[PDB]
Amino acid sequence: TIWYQTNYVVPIGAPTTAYIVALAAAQDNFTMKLCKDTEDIEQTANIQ
Amino acid sequence: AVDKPTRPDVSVNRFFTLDTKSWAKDSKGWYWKFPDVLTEVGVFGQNAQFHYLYRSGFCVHVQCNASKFHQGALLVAVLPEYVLGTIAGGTGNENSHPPYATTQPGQVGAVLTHPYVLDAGIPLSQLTVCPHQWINLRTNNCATIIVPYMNTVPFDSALNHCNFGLLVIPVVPLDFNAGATSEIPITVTIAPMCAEFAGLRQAVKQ
Amino acid sequence: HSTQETAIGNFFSRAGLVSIITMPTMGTQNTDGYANWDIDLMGYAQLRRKCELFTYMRFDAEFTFVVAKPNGELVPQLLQYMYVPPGAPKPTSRDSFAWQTATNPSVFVKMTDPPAQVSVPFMSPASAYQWFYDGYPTFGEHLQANDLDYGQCPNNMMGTFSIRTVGTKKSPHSITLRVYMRIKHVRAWIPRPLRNQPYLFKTNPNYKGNDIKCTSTSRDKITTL
Ligand SMILES: CCCCCCCCCCCCC/C=C/[C@H](O)[C@H](N)CO
Repeated sequence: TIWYQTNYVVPIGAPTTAYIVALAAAQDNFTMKLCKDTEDIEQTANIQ
Repeated sequence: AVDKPTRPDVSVNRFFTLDTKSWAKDSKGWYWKFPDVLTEVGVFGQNAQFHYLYRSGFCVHVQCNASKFHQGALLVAVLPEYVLGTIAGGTGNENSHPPYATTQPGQVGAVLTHPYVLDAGIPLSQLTVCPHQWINLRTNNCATIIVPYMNTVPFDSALNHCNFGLLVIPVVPLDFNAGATSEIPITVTIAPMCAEFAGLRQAVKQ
Repeated sequence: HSTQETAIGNFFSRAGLVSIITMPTMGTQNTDGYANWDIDLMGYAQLRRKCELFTYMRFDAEFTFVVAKPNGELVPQLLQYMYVPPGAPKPTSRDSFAWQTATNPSVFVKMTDPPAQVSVPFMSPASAYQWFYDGYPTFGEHLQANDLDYGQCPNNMMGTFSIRTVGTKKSPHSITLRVYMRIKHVRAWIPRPLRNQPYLFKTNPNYKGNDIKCTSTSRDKITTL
């Protein structure tokens, strides 16, 4: 969860609405195992 | 004390963020009473109710954000043994004491009435004799003060005795022209340091 | 230039007036021949302003008891001093059992003799005297009627002081006592601002709300001296 701590303070002449980009990754201790199929590819028809 | 004290390092000592105080031009400032703020919050507050003896150090941190078009100054000071006075109706012939709501504001805090005397009858210009830090919105928007345990006794009851107060006083009123953002928050986060509890007992609220 | 004068040793050490006690012959109070005075040093303003520089203070006290008739003259009258620790019997009369001086210290002096001097050690159970106590001495809830306990340090009440004239019959001469104290072997901590407002009550630092005295004088213009 991300929370507003103080406020968004802006001078006069600058936009009052900003956008925040979020990035995500792993670390050196990240480990996976037990390969399997995913849900992200589907065939409802042949590939022409 | 002949008892062997507990040292819950991780569940006790951590940064505790409090509510934000909206600044206004006529704002007189606020004050908190330690360690009465954290008595209702987290593991620190629960073990304080089950233990009669209390000793810890504190970490004071204040947050006030502003832009380059904002000009203001805040005075964050630590006054040990801060006692609240009373105007006595203004005449001076009446004997009255402040209630438990003002002397024990709790987590939300309380607001000053006459910041010149700090309701102690003492000048505000002499407040810098005690440890203090200035927050100037053109340079430093934050403040950090490390206050150790100061008392005539090694251990003391956390519920009744308040060690020191915290004063955030807008000495120089913040000025901004029309069109600028008028909402300026003041965030105060605090943390205990080196806490020792003793005299495990029943549940005692106040 | 030596700094010995501005040190806390010479500034805290000298005599000052902490108490005024009278035993008039006619009146509604002390005319019974004895006086029971609970010990409070804050009824006096100027030495109070000196002790409020610092929060915690540890020291020893030397006392001086001056006796004279309210008009200033003297009579050959013998007086009795006694110190009553907390829990010790307080005298109900001049012939009372408490003045019999069994285990309680006592001082005998006349009005023609020089003032009496005694030395009082540090009797507080804590490490130092606490002038400003933030909290309550009592547990449980505190209502508006129980708010009197605020600003009260239980370690600051060290006993009660009492005086009487010797003998069973009433003494025809009035007596006025002036108690003095010299602070020595002093240790200090936690400086505090000096109070700029007039005193009101002994137990708590109340200030008059209608008029707030400015700590500095005022002038007509900032650019003109
Ligand atoms: C033989 C008679 C000796 C009489 C001894 C009387 C003891 C008086 C000691 C005074 C030393 C300071 C005690 C406390 C001072 C202030 O009143 C306290 N802070 C009260 O709050």
